[PDB]
Amino acid sequence: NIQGITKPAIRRLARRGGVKRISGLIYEETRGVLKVFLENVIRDAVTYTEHAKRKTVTAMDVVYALKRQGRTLYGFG
Amino acid sequence: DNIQGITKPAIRRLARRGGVKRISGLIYEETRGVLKVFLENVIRDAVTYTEHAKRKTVTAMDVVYALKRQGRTLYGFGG
Amino acid sequence: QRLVREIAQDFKTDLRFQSAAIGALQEASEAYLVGLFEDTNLCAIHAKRVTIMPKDIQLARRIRGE
Amino acid sequence: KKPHRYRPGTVALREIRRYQKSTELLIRKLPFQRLVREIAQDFKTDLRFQSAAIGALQEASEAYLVGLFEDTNLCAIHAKRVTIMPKDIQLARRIRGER
Amino acid sequence: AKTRSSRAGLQFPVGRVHRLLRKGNYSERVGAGAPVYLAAVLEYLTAEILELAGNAARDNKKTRIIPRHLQLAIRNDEELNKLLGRVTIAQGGVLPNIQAVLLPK
Amino acid sequence: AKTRSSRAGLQFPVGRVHRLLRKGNYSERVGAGAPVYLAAVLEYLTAEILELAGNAARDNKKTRIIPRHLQLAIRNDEELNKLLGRVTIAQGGVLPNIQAVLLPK
Amino acid sequence: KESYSIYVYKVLKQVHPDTGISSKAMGIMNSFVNDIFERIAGEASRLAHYNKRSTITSREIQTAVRLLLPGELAKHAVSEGTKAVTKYTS
Amino acid sequence: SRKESYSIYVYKVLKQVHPDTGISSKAMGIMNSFVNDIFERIAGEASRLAHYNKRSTITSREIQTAVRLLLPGELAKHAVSEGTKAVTKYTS
DNA sequence: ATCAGAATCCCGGTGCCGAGGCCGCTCAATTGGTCGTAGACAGCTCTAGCACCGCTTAAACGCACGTACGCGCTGTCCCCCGCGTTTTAACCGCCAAGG
DNA sequence: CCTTGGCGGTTAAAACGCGGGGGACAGCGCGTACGTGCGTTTAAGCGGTGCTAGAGCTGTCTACGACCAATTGAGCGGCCTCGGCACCGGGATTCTGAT
Repeated sequence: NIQGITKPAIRRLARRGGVKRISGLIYEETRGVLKVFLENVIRDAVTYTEHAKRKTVTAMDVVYALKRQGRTLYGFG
Repeated sequence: DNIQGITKPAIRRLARRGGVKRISGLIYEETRGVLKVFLENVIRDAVTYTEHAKRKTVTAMDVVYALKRQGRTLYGFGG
Repeated sequence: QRLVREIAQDFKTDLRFQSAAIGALQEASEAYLVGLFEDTNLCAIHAKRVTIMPKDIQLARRIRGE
Repeated sequence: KKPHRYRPGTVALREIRRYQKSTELLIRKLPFQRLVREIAQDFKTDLRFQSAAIGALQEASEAYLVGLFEDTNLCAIHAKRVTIMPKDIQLARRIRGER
Repeated sequence: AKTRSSRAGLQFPVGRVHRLLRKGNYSERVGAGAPVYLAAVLEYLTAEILELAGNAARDNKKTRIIPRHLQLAIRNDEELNKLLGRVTIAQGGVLPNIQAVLLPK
Repeated sequence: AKTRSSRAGLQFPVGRVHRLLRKGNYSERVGAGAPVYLAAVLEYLTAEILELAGNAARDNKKTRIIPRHLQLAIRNDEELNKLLGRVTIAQGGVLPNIQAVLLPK
Repeated sequence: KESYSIYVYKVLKQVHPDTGISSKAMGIMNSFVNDIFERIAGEASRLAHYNKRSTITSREIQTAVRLLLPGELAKHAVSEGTKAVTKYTS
Repeated sequence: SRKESYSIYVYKVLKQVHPDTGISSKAMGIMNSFVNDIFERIAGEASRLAHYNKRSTITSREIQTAVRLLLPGELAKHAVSEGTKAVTKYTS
């Protein structure tokens, strides 16, 4: 499913990041990075979800996980 | 002008511990700037704590708290 | 959505997601990737290049403490 | 016989091994003490200091500078250089979110 | 009767802030002036951000402030930017900024 | 007088930990098992670090653990290094590490 | 569920009488207010603990503000806080 | 003016894992720093956990979840084992 | 290749001072008992999550292609390096001034 | 004879400089990767249609935790002793560079 994060999407992200030219090897690299990031957040998020004795990950679970990674997110409270 | 007390060879030693093999001549002054800023940020907070406690003596704990709130947690001085 | 649910299945099973949760994850993920690409770009330019390479990303992530 | 002369780099490498092996503070105590008291004097006057406070400040400062020099080194090497320059410190600190 | 906010000259709720302090597991007791002070600070910061963001909204020929305007306001202000250096504003995007070396000419 | 630490099979002080929880303003109430659990975790972590640091101390033909040994232990262990990624160990120095490109060619 | 929406809106009407705000932007401002609340209250809590005081007062709030806020924001916020406490007290 | 610290407990643990090994005063100071740090981390996270879920009581479950959030991987699993075993034994 | 010379590692030693051990107080950990409210367990619900599908098309995938940026090879001056040379801060140390 | 204030003497750490050697920079040349575009395709998105799992909510019962006397011994403060090793003296190893 990692391949669902396509090349042009990554190019769009890089463009927003101000990148003018992109190596072919970037995309796979990026996917790896993305995967890791997600694994780190979701893990913590789910932990919160299970502490609340729930089976549904809420926006707040995610927010708390991000917050605890020092990746504070505004707009989903 | 005590920032100059942080000499070229001291900075060279620090860089060596940091694994640096070769050093541009402009590095030292640069380093002095950086360190200066660093100290200003920590000491400021430290003094703030000292002032909050109505003390005239900066304690090790004040420094430790400043470092902690700056995300620079320091071990070994809680005693 | 698919990727998130897939990764999540490996931590805890029969999970359900609020749509806002997935949305939060996507805003966070994309913001992170964009910032990373800014830093990556700075590394490439530092090496007198205009083209970002995996090497640049790895430097950026190493200095970030990632 | 011309007297002995190590080639540029050899003694540098030797120093790297030496100081990475040890843990002693690399900045002179008294001048660091002066610097700290000067800077602190600029926030609040007639301050005193526990000796452990200054020691804490020096340990923290040197650990910080050393780490910074690691990252700086990586930045220099990335640009195919062996010599760290201000651009490498500035890049490292920018990516750190210090600037 | 008149409110702890009316008397303090504030818009932000002094009572609410006080209650949140009491139940926030911060201290065993909470002083009378603490929630007034805190409410004042929060209101001030809110006012500064809404000021700048309102300016951006007017610049975009809009009457409603959107997250983009908040992002522009915060990132183009040095101290607000430092204060929120580790914060992600959803749908805020980024500041337009291209590294000079990338310019074609 | 049998203690809570003795009952829990621990070396770390359950009573002290409980008191610190109570007076640390963390919650209005504290369950009986919480300080036991916490004391156990703290004890375990202490054990892992002392294990590795002792190993490092013996590697240097040393019988007394010094801060250097703690640094070696923490930094050569991936998960401890993660746990203490933002921590400075006074008098710990750094891991010996020279970039390959810097070595003679 | 409570939020700062009405107070944020009142402030907005003070600084820009003819300007509104989207729902998302209001949710970001709520996030902001809660965030700064936690930073300041947390720091004040630690300040109180370090000094073995059981009461958080306006003095802890002020010191916490000086620790957390940069430069001009700190000065102005401190001014507003003290001013509000003085007015409330009167 | 009596001062409390974790020194004797750290020393007991040390004697458990390395019977013939000692420790400098500075290293002991670093260990005390460590224990206080992790306590404040775990307790803080557990406090937040209790608050998020509208609970007035910090229990071993809050402590456990906090341990899972704060510690990485195997360290977390092992810590969880130690904690759970200690609580189960204590109650009995 | 090949040898002379400097830096490095290793073998007695040594005494010393700080950590380990110990002895004497005492308050904080432990014990027992009593309120009580927040916590533990069972049920209603209906809301939002989830499974399945018709219609649409622009984003996604496969291929042409040529050049401009990435990479290999080379000339170069200059930019730090190693070691001798001073160069400078600091702790005495004794003789001269004064009573 | 006693008290106090200079200019040397010695330790120890640090800029100047002089030769000097190699390395980033710029240039030239070569290679091929991918942006731009064109031809072909299908799965995400819109919009429905239907099915249902369990968290919010409510209610009911309760027991472990907060709080308050009594109790006491390991925790804590103040000393006492002795061996591991930082440094020192001295010889064997080993790069290291010019030949």
